[PDB]
Amino acid sequence: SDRVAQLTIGNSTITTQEAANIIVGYGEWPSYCSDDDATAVDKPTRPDVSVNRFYTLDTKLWEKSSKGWYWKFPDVLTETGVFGQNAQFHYLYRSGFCIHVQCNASKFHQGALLVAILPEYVIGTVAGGTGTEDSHPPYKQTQPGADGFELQHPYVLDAGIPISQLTVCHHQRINLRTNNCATIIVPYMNTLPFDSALNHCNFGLLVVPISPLDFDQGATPVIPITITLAPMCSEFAGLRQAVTQ
Amino acid sequence: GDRVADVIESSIGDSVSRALTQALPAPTGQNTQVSSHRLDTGEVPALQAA
Repeated sequence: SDRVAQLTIGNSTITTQEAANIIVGYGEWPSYCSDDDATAVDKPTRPDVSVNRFYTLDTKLWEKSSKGWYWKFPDVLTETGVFGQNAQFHYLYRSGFCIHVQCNASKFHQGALLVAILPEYVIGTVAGGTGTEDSHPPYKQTQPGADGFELQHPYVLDAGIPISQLTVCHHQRINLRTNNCATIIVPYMNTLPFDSALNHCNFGLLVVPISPLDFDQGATPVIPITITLAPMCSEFAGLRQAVTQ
Repeated sequence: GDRVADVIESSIGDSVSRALTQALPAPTGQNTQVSSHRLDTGEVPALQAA
């Protein structure tokens, strides 16, 4: 009674037969903002099922020489659904998340992925290599949407911080002998009770193969990874025209 | 005149039709209850065995 899970939120439902468990981030469940903590006087709209539901972004292919990918939140859902219109039409935003990563393979494949949630994953540059240039990353690479961006130097996570110590944040491991899902439930993390979804990204989702995928030819060489994510306890406030960026 | 235990402990001659079911009144369609999000493990009401 642990390797099976049914995540039901809204009009969506994910079944799993080869789960590990559910991680709840920093031991806090997602919630709404108190009256003590709030400052804005406007009454926020709390749409409970039209945005709190599972969305499915795109697929990335785990090849042999794959290095890793990251997805910035909530940039993934600003052009997608009733969530991504309210985020455009409003100035503020506050939601938790339930991330779900799927990678199914046989009992003759092997490999491991680290699926980590790093708050405030600020991106660095190679400084031209020499270290002389104070270069900055482009908007394509800082906020890449739902198609994600691949890491060039995954040992340092493209920020100068090591992959080894990333298990101090939230994480699960997708070991193809043991599991094919990873469920992480994230609360809202910010110094502020509310912030804008289009300028500030609250956290990043790292997917890194620590162990390389291996199979003997004859098997299926195409092993996708699909990110599936639900907002939770979402709140919006400050209504004006729709702006994309 | 039953004396052995192989005939006292018998189910032969059991004419009562043992049923697993029970017909209950259904004058109207079944009503719907309010339901919320579930984010738990162990219980999977969507996975069946036909």
